[PDB]
Amino acid sequence: EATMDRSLLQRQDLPYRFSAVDLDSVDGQRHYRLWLGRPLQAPPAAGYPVVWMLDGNAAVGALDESTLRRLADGDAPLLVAIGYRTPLRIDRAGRTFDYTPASPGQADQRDPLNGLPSGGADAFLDLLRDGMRPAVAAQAPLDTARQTLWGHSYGGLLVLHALFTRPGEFARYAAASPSLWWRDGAILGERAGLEQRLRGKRAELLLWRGSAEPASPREPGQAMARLVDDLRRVAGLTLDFQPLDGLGHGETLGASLRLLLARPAVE
Ligand SMILES: C#CCNC(=O)[C@H](CNC(=O)[C@H](CNC(=O)CNC(=O)c1cccc(O)c1O)NC(=O)c1cccc(O)c1O)NC(=O)c1cccc(O)c1O
Ligand SMILES: [Fe+3]
Repeated sequence: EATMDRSLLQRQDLPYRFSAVDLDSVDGQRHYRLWLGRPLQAPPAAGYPVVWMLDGNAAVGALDESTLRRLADGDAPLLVAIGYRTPLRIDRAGRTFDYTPASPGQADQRDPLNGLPSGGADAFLDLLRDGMRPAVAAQAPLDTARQTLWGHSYGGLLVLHALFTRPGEFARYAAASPSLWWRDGAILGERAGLEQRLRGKRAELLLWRGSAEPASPREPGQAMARLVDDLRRVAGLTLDFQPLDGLGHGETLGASLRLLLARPAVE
């Protein structure tokens, strides 16, 4: 419903400069703009570490000047906000499709919330690998062993799908207020076999949830607590759950992103 925040983009007085890289989905239906924030600092020998953010029209709006100045500590990351070509802060249709996994059973697969087409998670993650990273790498040197993937809500659902089904693409996975309720907890089933799929890899998972969030949009915290308890047991996986006192669902997006970017950079 609301406009995105372009102010940051056209600014010049910070230690980051932002440029756009455009791509379409393979099926031609969805239209992306990746906003690349490049440190003024020269790349490390092995390339910049990279932080990929879903809901990027929104994520750019949540990159504050204070955070951006501190990120320039001599090992600054490349920031890649994966947005949609639209004025809006949020792209309902695109994001609903791109960030939800397929539910094998269903023919026309439709979001149980807003009824839009869903189930494009794997196509999206494939496009990240096969089209986005190629384009981003051409603009700046990347350290592909030091990559972070962040998302909020359905974006967090996506992030969990990536870790659970295709672990090791990213070093750090960061899921804020992941929509665990989706399809009566369907994402929770995808976690079966994770330890086996993680063999020979090490990965970090950061989770957030706000104290004021309901269990779904229509027993708060139970699902998350059980997921955390389970994942704590997984060899190779470092888990950090951070509850956010005083926040509801919408507000955890910005909070998680600011807190993520304040963390130590990935090894
Ligand atoms: C328009 C649009 C698409 N974007 C959003 O809805 C985002 C991010 N939300 C999500 O990605 C999903 C998916 N949301 C949508 O696709 C659009 N929302 C709705 O259709 C909706 C329907 C019934 C009740 C709701 O609260 C809804 O948001 N929401 C949830 O998982 C959710 C979880 C706990 C509590 C909630 O209120 C949640 O919304 N939500 C917000 O920014 C938000 C802001 C203030 C208050 C809110 O409740 C918000 O959801
Ligand atoms: Fe909501």
